[PDB]
Amino acid sequence: LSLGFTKALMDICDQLEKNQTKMATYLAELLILNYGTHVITSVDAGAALV
Amino acid sequence: TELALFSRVNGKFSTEFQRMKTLQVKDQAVTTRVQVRNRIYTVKTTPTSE
Repeated sequence: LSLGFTKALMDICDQLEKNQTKMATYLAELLILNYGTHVITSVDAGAALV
Repeated sequence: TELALFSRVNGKFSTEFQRMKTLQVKDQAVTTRVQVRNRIYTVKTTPTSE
């Protein structure tokens, strides 16, 4: 994983250890905002014309 | 008109009237629209941005 995603996960983990669900949820929603919902494991490089 | 009296007095009278008229009109209307829109990147800010 990239540095940024790992850091986001570590932030969420440490905030979870503090037994604070409100901030953990907020950080999770920011996580899915910044890094989307699904992760792309394939793209087909191509071109198209109409 | 042609008239002859007594086989000696001749009289001729020839009239001609020509009236020509020519009208013409030519309206023309060309109308062009070219539109070009072009995207070459989408550039976004990294989540690990200070």
